[PDB]
Amino acid sequence: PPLWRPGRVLARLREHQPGPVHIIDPFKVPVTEAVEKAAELTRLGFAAVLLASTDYESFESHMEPYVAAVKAATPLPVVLHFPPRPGAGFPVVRGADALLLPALLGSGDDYFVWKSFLETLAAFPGRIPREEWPELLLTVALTFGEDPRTGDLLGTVPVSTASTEEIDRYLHVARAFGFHMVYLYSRNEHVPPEVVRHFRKGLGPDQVLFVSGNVRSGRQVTEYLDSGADYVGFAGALEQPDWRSALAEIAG
Amino acid sequence: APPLWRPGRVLARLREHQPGPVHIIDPFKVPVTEAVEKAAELTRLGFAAVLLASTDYESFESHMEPYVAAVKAATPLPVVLHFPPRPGAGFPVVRGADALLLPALLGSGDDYFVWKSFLETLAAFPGRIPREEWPELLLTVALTFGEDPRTGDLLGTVPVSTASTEEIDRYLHVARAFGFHMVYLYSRNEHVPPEVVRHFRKGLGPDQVLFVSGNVRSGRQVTEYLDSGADYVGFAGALEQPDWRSALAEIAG
Ligand SMILES: CC(C)=CCC/C(C)=C/CC/C(C)=C\CO[C@H](COP(=O)(O)O)C(=O)O
Ligand SMILES: CC(C)=CCC/C(C)=C/CC/C(C)=C\CO[C@H](COP(=O)(O)O)C(=O)O
Ligand SMILES: [Mg+2]
Ligand SMILES: [Mg+2]
Repeated sequence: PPLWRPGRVLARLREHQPGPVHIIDPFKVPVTEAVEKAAELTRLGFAAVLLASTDYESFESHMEPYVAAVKAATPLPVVLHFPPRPGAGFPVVRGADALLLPALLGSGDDYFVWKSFLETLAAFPGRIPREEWPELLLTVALTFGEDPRTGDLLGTVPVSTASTEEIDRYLHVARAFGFHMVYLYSRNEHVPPEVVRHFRKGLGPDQVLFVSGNVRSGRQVTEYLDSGADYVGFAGALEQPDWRSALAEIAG
Repeated sequence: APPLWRPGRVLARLREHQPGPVHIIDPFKVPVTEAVEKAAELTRLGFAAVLLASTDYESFESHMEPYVAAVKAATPLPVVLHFPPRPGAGFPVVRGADALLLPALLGSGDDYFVWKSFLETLAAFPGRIPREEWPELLLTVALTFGEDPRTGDLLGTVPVSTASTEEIDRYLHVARAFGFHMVYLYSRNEHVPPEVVRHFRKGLGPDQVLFVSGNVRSGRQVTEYLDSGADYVGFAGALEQPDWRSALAEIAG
């Protein structure tokens, strides 16, 4: 089992062509809706299906069968992305293909910078057989713009874009530490395309670059891909009744 | 649950104890009877801990379990293990040790030695040892100074450049932001510069413990490093000779 070493999911993400990736928030989207959506993501040619949320409760009982339902609807890898909690580490269920592990390098709390990784691995393998564990995508996770919700929960401070001083320290770490991916997110604003370009230029060729937050149009997805993003994530745009139209436009 | 990666009794002792020299016993070179004699003297000198460390090791578990037990029966000081990790295994460990010092080699060109060894070690935990009996882990930034192809070939390290403070300032930002417990400045063939020790002491938080070692063979050197801000000054080789009692008295007196 690869665990923290590169595996099948990371290989797929590295080799697939860049594009949009829909993120289903499993604690807001009913499982029947997730299944309907998952069937469409496959036809569009997305690289993976992310299940992600800032908030979660009764994770294992909700997510094991949620992941199973989604996996019965799409052959794409199902990747989980959730924040860790002291005393538990990151949440995990059998059946997920991978867990995206965010090292929040901009956080003022060392547990969220990386000690959560130590707690998670200490607890491994736990209740899930070693051979059945998801792979781990080690990721540098950075936040942009005013965001007191993530700041209060995880201790993050928005990355300064007044100069490249802070981001260059994060690129040195991403490279020296051999992170698999970088995830640039903005809860309330937009990650600047020029920051995406700076990261693409500074990262190694096998490091995968995700950008998400308030992406709601195909124009935005194109602009981020043109700026160097490997994957452009979007959740909220499809959390409405007319999601099929929205999905077509964003993926068009 | 064992503290493991969280601060525990050993880190508290290192943070609160008076700064001073710390003798490092290489257990794969020093006979256990001699280690036991040495441990008794270290206790009399009031050192903060006894470190057992080596770059080289084989048959770790069968050798170290009884070695650690012998040393523990001879001193009440915490016994801390410090050895490099090996891919496929992570860091070596035996029951009975009070703590393992875990070096994150931030200057290595190999990400396994920069930090993934930590992930492998914790993934393997608890393994063959009962959770409640596991040693505490001291998360440490480990940096190397001076020409050192042995560590370079083994662990991927590149000597820290001191022609500017750019490289060490980057390590200090990591040490602080990642909440490392300790920083270990080592020179296999030269001497860590006292001015680098001062830069690290001024740049670290008050609870971060600063160790310096490598080629310390005199009390004058220990004093200079302590004056520069080191919390502990390690020395192994100076006592690897017959007249070690005189050498110890000069380094500690
Ligand atoms: C802070 C961080 C990067 C990681 C820590 C773990 C953490 C909080 C994981 C949850 C996923 C996340 C970063 C944001 C939630 O929604 C956005 C889609 O935004 P939109 O609805 O605007 O499309 C997404 O899933 O990307
Ligand atoms: C490179 C590094 C810092 C950590 C990786 C793990 C690693 C190689 C651990 C072994 C311990 C070590 C750093 C050096 C060996 O001897 C000196 C004392 O030298 P002296 O005989 O000159 O007194 C010591 O133990 O400190
Ligand atoms: Mg949510
Ligand atoms: Mg474990």
